[PDB]
Amino acid sequence: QVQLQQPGAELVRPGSSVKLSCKASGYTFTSKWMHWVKQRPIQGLEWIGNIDPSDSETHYNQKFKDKATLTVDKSSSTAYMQLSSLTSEDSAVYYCARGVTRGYFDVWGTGTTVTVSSAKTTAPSVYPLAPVCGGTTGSSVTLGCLVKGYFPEPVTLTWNSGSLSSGVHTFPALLQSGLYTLSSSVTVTSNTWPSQTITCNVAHPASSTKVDKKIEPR
Amino acid sequence: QVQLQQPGAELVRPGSSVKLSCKASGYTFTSKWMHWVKQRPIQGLEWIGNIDPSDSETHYNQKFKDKATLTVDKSSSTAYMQLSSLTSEDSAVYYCARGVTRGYFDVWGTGTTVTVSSAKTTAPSVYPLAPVCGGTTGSSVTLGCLVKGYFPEPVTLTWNSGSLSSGVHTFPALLQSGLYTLSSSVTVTSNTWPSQTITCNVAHPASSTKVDKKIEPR
Amino acid sequence: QVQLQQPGAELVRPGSSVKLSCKASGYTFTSKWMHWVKQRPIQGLEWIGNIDPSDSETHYNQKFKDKATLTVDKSSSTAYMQLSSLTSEDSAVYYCARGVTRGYFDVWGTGTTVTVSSAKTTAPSVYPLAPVCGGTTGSSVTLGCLVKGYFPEPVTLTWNSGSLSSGVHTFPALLQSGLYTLSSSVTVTSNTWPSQTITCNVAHPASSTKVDKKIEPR
Amino acid sequence: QIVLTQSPAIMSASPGEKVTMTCSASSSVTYMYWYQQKPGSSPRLLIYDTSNLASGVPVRFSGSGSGTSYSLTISRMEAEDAATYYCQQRTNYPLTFGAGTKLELKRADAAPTVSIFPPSSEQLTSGGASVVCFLNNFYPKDINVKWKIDGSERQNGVLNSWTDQDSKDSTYSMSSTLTLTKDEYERHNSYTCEATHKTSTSPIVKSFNRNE
Amino acid sequence: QIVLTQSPAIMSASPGEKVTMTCSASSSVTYMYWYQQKPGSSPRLLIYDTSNLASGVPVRFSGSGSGTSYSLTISRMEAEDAATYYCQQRTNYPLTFGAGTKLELKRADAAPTVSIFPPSSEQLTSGGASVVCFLNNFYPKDINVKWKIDGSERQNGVLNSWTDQDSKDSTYSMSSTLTLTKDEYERHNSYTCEATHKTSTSPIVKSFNRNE
Amino acid sequence: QIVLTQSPAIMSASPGEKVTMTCSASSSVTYMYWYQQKPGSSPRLLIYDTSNLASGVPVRFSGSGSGTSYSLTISRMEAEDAATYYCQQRTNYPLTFGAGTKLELKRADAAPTVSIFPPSSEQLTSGGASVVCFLNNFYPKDINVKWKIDGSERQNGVLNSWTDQDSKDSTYSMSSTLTLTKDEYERHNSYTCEATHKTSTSPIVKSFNRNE
Repeated sequence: QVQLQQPGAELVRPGSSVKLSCKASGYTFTSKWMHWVKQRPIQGLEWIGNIDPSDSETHYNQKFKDKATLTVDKSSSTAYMQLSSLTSEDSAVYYCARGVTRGYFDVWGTGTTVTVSSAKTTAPSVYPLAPVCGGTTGSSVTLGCLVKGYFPEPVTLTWNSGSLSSGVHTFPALLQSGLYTLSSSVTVTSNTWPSQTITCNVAHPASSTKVDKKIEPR
Repeated sequence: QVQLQQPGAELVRPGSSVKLSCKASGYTFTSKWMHWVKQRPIQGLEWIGNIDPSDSETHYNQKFKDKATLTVDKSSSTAYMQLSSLTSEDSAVYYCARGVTRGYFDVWGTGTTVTVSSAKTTAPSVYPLAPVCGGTTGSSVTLGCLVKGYFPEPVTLTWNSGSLSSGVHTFPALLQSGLYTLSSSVTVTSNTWPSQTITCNVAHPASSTKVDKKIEPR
Repeated sequence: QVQLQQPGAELVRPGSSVKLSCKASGYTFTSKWMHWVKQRPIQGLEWIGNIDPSDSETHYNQKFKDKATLTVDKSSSTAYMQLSSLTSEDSAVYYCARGVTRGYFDVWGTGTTVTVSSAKTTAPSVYPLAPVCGGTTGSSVTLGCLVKGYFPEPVTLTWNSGSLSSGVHTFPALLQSGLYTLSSSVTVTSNTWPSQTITCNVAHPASSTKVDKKIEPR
Repeated sequence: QIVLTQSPAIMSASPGEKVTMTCSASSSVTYMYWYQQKPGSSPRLLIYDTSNLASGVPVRFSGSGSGTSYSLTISRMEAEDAATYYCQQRTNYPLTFGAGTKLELKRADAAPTVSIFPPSSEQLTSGGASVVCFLNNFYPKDINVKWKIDGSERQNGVLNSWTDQDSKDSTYSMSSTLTLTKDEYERHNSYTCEATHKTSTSPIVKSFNRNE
Repeated sequence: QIVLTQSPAIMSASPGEKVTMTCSASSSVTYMYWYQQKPGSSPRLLIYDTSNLASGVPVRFSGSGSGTSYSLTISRMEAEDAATYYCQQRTNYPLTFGAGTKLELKRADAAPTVSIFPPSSEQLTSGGASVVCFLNNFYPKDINVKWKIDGSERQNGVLNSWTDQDSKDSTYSMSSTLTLTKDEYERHNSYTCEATHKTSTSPIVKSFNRNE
Repeated sequence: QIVLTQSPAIMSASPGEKVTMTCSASSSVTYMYWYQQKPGSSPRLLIYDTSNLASGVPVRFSGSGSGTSYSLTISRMEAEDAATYYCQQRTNYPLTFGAGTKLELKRADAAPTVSIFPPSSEQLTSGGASVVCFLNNFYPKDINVKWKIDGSERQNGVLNSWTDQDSKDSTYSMSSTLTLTKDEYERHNSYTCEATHKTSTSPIVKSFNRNE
């Protein structure tokens, strides 16, 4: 029923501004309070402010003035939030939230990930990782696919076009001077490799890239 | 006759200001309108504004206020343009221009290339490029001279102190994180190399460098 | 007697502010003028301003307004200096100074080194430097210990936990894109190495690191 | 303006046993609110006004407390409960959250599996050399990595990324990657990645040689 | 405020034939102005007030049009005419330019010559390794490069710089350079730069080996 | 607002001889002040009001002069006097300092000792390769370094750090380090660091080979 849809990700340079929105349905928008919450990696949830469209009431967190300016469009339909300053401090996940009066929240939005960086959009690389020269110890062989130097997130990594998914560990990317680095491991038996073909497939929507790299034995 | 002389290049850090000038001769300066045009790599020509010294009329492009402040010195002789803000957006070629009334231009100035970068002036490197170990296919051998990591532009590359110029392709430099990278190729017959001496000569006026590198066979 | 104690080092990002202090003892604080001097690597001493706590007189260098705001706490005990702007230009050693009236100084403070950098605090590396494969020319062998990529200063380098100090040349660190690089050389006779153990010890207080690297023969 | 501290920070509980999570306030508070956030999903309201449950909340969650000390109790721990839990307050505007009690699922001690990979020829073409060491399937999360080049330890240029707890076997996995230049890689021969886990004091060692 | 679109963006014409270049305006315009810019030189006025020629302009250039659609016509194309041509407007202050019709000179199909160079020992000393692949004398400008390390494709760290059309033979030349670290370069052996040109579907392949 | 120039910039004097240091002002000055700063220590007042000495100042320092030209004279140079000396003015607020007369101690000509070190295997693991060349014990300070890779000179990526004059033997030492990538290091074989000192026109040459 109650759904609070908001766009995926926004990527804006330091200094400039962002206008976040929240498409609300499943309930009467003009009846219940709309709150905004900021979540950072390892610092916890931080409440920003809240608007009541009734009765126009706009509350703010004293630490968030005047970085955030909250407005509401009522037609159409959404709740707006403009971030004015934009610094490396602002890089976080911003959540839409419905609530009945102050000050708790019932339903949360999908969340928009905001990345404040001076870096430019760049294409990935993709590298094949092969085991040691000779043989692998045991019966289970381990293969990898290293993706180094790409901006921004995300990257969809699939093995064998989607035919291989069991025993696959995809590791989250880390920021390394403007460009991300991601790795993924796969564990299969020695009877399948290198008897059958194994290929890691990486696609980046922001750069329109499609790389299929075959792991050849050393 | 009509000549609009202006300095070569200006290199100023982000935040600070630049004062561009245009020494005008060949005509009565106080009679004809002076216009200013900005040209970027792949974005086209952008008109900034124009001054009439008569009758002091100063027009501006609405998108260029108040980044540009136009003034005119009448003695001496020149038309001035101060850029106030300075960002990475401003990095372009700025043209002086004469015109009879609004709004077209007869004669254009030499153009001053402005580079807004936080990077510091650095000396070049120069590296010799030799063909594959053994022999080159055909009768014409190809040699190169790679100049990596230098700031700012330009660099004068000559082969054999100026004795070699036929069949030389010098490739324009590209920006690679504060420092430029330039390459040049030369095609000569196998009877000249390595029987005779071939040397690539690079000079950088901003760092007072003079490098002569001999291409030795591998 | 007269001692003007001030903290070691302050490390603050560009844009933000610093509050420098100077704990004064050995004399009546409210009697003698307090001056402030900035010293840069190769540019000389630059006077900032001075306060008299009496009779509250606050003088400033015209080039230092309003980068510096001088105040005095009188209880407790200290003289304060707030730097407001903070740029890469500000990175220098800031000196406390006592004087009897304008405008000369008797006793100087310990000096606080201020580093304005956007760089983050990082752990050192430490690498062992061994001589050429085979033997060293003469009777005296030379060993080294290279510390690359660390922020900020300083690093305490000692040989053999403090048992080796004679004939040791420790070279001052240089800034290389946010992270420092330091090297140290030691000259000993061939009868001690590799017959006895030699180890370079590096400790970084800002990262809580303790590395002991043994130089093994190649 | 009240600071809320949730204790403990990381919870470890086996399925089918009582779970007590606590939040502590700086000063007196009238009503408390709790929030559940599963990995890769939006948070949701569990408990409102100290004790009342939200709609859609399974019958196993309970809340109580007063003034400064408040508690969320799970009577019987289930597999779909492994999530981060957050404190929430008002009557002091803000309107602040707690640190976040991470409820992790308990598993019988697991030993890490190590696979070391030499830098690819495609990267060595560019001038860079990254040695990747995969640490797969281990319990618990806490583990130590040690890169050794020819015996000597390396600390700078090391990248370490952990995964969230698996839904099937409930084990953690991390990726250790040391980045070096082509010059720095070819100067040395032996490259080792050591895994120091709680399961065994003896480090799990996987290494290779450059010249081979 | 009017937006001027020049069509087409890149023109290809042989010497001694009629050349028609067009500019299109958003709304009604009274007078049009045209500008010629040769590579490495200041622009100059060709046509003023739609049709009148500037002083010093050779007798071959012509202009016409009205309202929204305007044209610059060259009756007979000459070698010294290979330049970029720009639209110019007023009566709407700004006072804007067009995109820029690039008049390039036509040449009979040319095949690219490829020469691959291994990284110099002087750069390998510093820790970097740049493999340079020169693509010389080809027509037309559009070409594709593909770096292959041991068979696998590399995309990041690639630098591509083109030259302007030559005055003598009218061919294009580009410089392809992939930058790698000393570690990344020594991990792999085979290095290949492939040239995909319109002249032939078969890629022009030049490669070398590191160990040799 | 007065600019004070101290001359000369670098002083070289042997122990037990008269030392005359001079400061020159832009315009008329009433009183002069001098300051001593030893390496790694806070500066201190030596002379106040042109001629009077500060408390704790040893009986060997003297000052004189008028208007624009002023002098600090040391009657007999001692080992503990090797320091930088600074000019100081007022009656013109600012209140400015001089450039700084660096008094360095004199020593009988010393020849540099050179030791070249190949990049460690620990750094080559990361992908970087730094070749370190130590230049130890030489007089005077001024020296030239020249990195040669396979014969060809390298200029970019060079790091040069000097030490202060030693308290025991009064000699200077500098550290020369060229940084390269793993790819750039393995492309070449021979690496040389040359020392061009005033003592001898012939460069002190220490080199090694990569393959060995």
